[PDB]
Amino acid sequence: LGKTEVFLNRFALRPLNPEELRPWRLEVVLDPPPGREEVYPLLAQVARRAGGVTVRMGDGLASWSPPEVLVLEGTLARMGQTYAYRLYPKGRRPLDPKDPGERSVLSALARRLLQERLRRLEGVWVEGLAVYRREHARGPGWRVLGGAVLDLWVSDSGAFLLEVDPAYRILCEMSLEAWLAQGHPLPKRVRNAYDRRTWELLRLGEEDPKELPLPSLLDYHASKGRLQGREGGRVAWVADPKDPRKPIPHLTGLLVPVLTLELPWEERRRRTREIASWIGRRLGLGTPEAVRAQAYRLSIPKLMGRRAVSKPADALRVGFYRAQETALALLRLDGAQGWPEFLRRALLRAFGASGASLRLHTLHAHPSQGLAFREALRKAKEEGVQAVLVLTPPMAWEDRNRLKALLLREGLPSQILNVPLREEERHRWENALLGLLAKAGLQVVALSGAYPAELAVGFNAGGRESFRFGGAACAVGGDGGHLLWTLPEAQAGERIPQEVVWDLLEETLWAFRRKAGRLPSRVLLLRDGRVPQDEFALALEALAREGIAYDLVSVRKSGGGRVYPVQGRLADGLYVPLEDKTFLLLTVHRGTPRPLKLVHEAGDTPLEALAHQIFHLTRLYPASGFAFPRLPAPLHLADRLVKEVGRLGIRHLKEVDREKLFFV
DNA sequence: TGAGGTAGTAGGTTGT
RNA sequence: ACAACCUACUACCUC
Ligand SMILES: [Mg+2]
Ligand SMILES: [Mg+2]
Repeated sequence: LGKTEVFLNRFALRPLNPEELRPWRLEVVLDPPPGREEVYPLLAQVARRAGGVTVRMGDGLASWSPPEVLVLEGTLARMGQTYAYRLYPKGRRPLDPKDPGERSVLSALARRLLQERLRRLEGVWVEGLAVYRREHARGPGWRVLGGAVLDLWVSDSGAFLLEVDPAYRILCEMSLEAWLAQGHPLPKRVRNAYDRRTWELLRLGEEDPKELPLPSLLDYHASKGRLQGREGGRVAWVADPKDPRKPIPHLTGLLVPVLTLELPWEERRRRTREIASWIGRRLGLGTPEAVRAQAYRLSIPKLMGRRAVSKPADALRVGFYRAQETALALLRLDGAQGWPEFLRRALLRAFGASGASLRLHTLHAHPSQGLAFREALRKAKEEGVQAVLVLTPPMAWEDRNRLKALLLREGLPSQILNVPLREEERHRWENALLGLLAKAGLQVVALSGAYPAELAVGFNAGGRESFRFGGAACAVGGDGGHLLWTLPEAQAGERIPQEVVWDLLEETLWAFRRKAGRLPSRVLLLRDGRVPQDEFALALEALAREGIAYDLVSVRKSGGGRVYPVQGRLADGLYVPLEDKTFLLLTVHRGTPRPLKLVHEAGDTPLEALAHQIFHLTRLYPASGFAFPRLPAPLHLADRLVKEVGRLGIRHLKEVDREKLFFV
């Protein structure tokens, strides 16, 4: 559809000068010849110690300052060791904004120059490359500030670029004893005053600090120098952030509270244009010209119930895109008896429209019966039950998870619906109903349209603490197809192992080969952030050998900055090319919208096309009912799948149908 | 546990 | 330590 012009929260500034396009170069020289694994955290530390504006350039420094006015000789204490540096001038070296390699450096210096010129300005705050200008609260002990977070790089032409985005700080000005005595509840986070390590403040200790055995609190922390200039308070039984179970005593005097809980797009645009003007001139960088880019309102998707719909909730009266014969059991954990009538009517209305038939069972049993309860589950499944609705008061995480896993071990997904529930809460129970139905394995909605790819799979990592899970969900059938998940696999990090990516992918290829009678002509591959170097290498090879076409795309929930209209309102579905191989996509519009940032990593489909499918896949998600997810359904699904599997383990899923969206 | 979202604390992996 | 992404909490708003 239409073109448009939009404002990016970037601003063009002055060209770099003849001296800036040619930094001085320096050769570092450390005493304890550097460790092989420490040279980066440390070389970056020397660039800072050098003074002036100077960054790391390979294994030396690039400086925008003549060596004569740098601290070329110093010492350095990192992780306990004391290294002694010495900087040697190695003349100067021109850099080419054209060459993105040398441009990497010019933007490194740019960030320094930015933060170093923010440092010398009175009446503000500089927590990193961010500035806090107009204070926001007088407060009573605690001060919350206004301001903005900034960034500053170079460009192809060789000009500075200044990204700007409004922000806030929540700072404390007292002690864990002083602030808590000032009349406020106990904090969740609490950082040491003599260090930067943090703890999960659990409780207070009804024990004497002096006579308390330390596997003595009074004697141990005082014999470190902490007792000076301060007065340790009472025992504060804290617990590690890594090991959440084991407590460790500590003094409420040596602790500071890490306070936390305690803008509109019209306004945000404003505040951004202001902060940019000021900074532009107090910086000697010129008048801030608001960069503009061409946008494109993408063609709205055709959501299909049985008849077309605007929201998945509508399928509840129009009928489902593909309903089958389905049995749903009810489990109540409160005292009550049967299905609330309005819930019965509602399901029946929706199932009538769709055609096929509905059986409504009841589970007369309670988890408290132990194995008996499972046996009741086994019979429900036996009578064709597919999912269960659980009416109950709010469960606690631990009991919630136990229940969910319990039912899944008998292949019953389940939807929880909290029980103080009045019929006029239509939004709640309709969403619960949608959840119930997707968990049962129905396709509640689909898309009408032709797309480049007939198979779209999303890959996420991680729902766990120590290790994580790599998983994939997919929409199969280009048609605007039907949805399914695959068994996740545990992994050490964020990187999904190459063999796993392929294997998960092949499960979706096979799902396709079972629905249509062929291989897909082309798959769209979504990844949930950075694509770790070469992660899809093996997978993409295989797709070739098999004759399947593909497109890979990093989809990033952050980094896309902001997008404002030159005039009018922001529409749903703005596609905004940028540096080739990357574009923003503004898929939804609380306050100010955060656009996805997408990087076409591999494959030869045009950006607009990828941007078309992705935006549309945004509306495929069946469990949201009255609002769409910012993310394509395949990645939203995978995100959920990876979280549920981390909440409650992989062991339970062996007998659950990949077509039943149990994690929604 | 109805589901979306922005936005403020914290901390983790990949990468040079 | 820095970038790039990711994640957890909580608060707030919405149909
Ligand atoms: Mg992720
Ligand atoms: Mg759900």
